[PDB]
Amino acid sequence: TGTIETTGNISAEKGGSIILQCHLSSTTAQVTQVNWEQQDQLLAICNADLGWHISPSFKDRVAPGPGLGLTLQSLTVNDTGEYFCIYHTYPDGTYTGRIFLEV
Amino acid sequence: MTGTIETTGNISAEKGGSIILQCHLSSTTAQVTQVNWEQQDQLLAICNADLGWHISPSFKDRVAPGPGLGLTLQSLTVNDTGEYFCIYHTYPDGTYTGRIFLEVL
Amino acid sequence: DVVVQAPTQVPGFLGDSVTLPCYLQVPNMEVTHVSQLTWARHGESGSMAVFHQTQGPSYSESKRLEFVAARLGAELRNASLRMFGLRVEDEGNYTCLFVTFPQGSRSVDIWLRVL
Amino acid sequence: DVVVQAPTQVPGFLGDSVTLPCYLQVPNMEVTHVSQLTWARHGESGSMAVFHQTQGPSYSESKRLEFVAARLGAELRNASLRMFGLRVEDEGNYTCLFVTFPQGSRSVDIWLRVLA
Repeated sequence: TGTIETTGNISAEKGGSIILQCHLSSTTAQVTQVNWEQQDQLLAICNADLGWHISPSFKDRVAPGPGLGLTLQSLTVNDTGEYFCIYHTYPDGTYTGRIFLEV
Repeated sequence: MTGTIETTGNISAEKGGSIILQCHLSSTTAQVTQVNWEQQDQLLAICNADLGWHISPSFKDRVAPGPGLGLTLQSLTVNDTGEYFCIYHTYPDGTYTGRIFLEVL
Repeated sequence: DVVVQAPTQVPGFLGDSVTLPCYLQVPNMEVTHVSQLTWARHGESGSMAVFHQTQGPSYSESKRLEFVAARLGAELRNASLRMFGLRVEDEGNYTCLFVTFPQGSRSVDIWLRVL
Repeated sequence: DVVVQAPTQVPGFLGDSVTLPCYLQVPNMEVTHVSQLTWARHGESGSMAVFHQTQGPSYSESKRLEFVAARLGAELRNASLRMFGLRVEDEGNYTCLFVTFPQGSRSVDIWLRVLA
């Protein structure tokens, strides 16, 4: 029904910064909440009402934005791998975008 | 004076793809007058704070504004490869420039 | 921790109705906010059934689905789902998902066995 | 097109003043809007002097620069800049830049050569 664009598959310099970003298009659905997660971890959440929550593991090295996007700071090779933005929306439900990072 | 620019990173995507390009300018209280998205060869688009968006005619069919001051590139082609610049025209600071390198197929 | 309680499987009778039970256990000592309930067929992304905290319910498969517990103006904890007149074509895995802040998503897979 | 006209090189004596002329040539038949004027030492980010269509002129830490030809409330066409009490450190290349819509940026480089 609707489609998620991402920043795609990207590279960055050890110790530098990167923007992770998604857009949900082709649909009127309300965004209730956006989750930024890796396979087994939760980086952050941007809730329409409640705003931003950042996981403790990423708090001191991550910035909210721009928008519903997430900014990774002081990148380490450990930060390499898959990232997901999950849009929780009404009435459509769950949309998912993948971004791959190569630090 | 100070002002840094984070980017969405140097891409490597594939043909027919859609990609988002975005910058963010920080560490400064300076007001943004307008943002220019371009290549050394030509101007892709411009998000001006009062006039809204303008998209260069030979990009109109395959470039969506946003999200934010970013840019969505549609129907990637091998030609789309090259440097890409977001230029913040701001006051009182002046000009900041971020660079994104796209690579297609 | 907020934890979803559901059976791993549920037998139903062809042409009969059945409820897929899905519940969020929230400790008294713990703080949370649930924004919506999402049901989908395992694998698929979207909502067969969705209940939103302000917009209420919205079923998409048809008028053969019902949120038996969820109501507006009341905290969302029970996402239990009723399915009317089941079809051989209804057999499969389903995902009950709770959309919470700040915990994030809590979900389970429930197997629906027809006949 | 909208073309910026200015000299390729300009001379100035130490201890004296000089004007770096920079002007935006716009055909009567074309539509543009100039929102800001920016001078900076060539090749670097940030600025040296800025002129904004509402905020007016700013000078990044100087007391020795002035926009001689540009005012609040009239069309932004002349970026002509004046330096006072020239010094030997002011020898150098400088970018004069017009911020416009829909045309984008128009700039020129100008060599300020300081003499004795």
